[PDB]
Amino acid sequence: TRKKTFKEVANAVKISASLMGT
Amino acid sequence: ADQLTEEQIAEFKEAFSLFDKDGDGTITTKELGTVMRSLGQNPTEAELQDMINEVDADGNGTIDFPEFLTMMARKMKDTDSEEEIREAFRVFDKDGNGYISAAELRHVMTNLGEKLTDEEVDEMIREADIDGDGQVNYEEFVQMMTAK
Repeated sequence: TRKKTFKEVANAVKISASLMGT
Repeated sequence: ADQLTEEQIAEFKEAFSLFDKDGDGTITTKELGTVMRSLGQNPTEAELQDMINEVDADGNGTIDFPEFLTMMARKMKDTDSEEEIREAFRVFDKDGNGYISAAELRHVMTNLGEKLTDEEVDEMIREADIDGDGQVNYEEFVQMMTAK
């Protein structure tokens, strides 16, 4: 991958505040 | 209703295999938090009791993987559809300036697992970056969530 990189990282960490509670 | 995006496919396999060593079909309850945290996630015990309270509705003492992300899909989908995006800045936006800079995505990566130098980041950004400033905005980080 050269033109696509956030697309790959997003699948892993696209949402954190969904299961986060502070 | 049954499946979402590859997002499930990406962790429902690991949340299943990270702790399903007993060969009990699904992963344990007292350990689910850890299958959750082994993914880099920092949840609460009280919510861990809230989800163990929701899943132990059957009384099997284990936790299905294709149905738990669905729980995560509903934890964000109905609460706030506006903040659902801005929370990604809570994910990547470290410098809280509005732009998730190349050090932050790197610092993200380091938090998430990878270390990324100055010239290796100029690809992670350019991938989303429209103008090419070297600091990923909302619309660049966002379009790439739809672009494909």
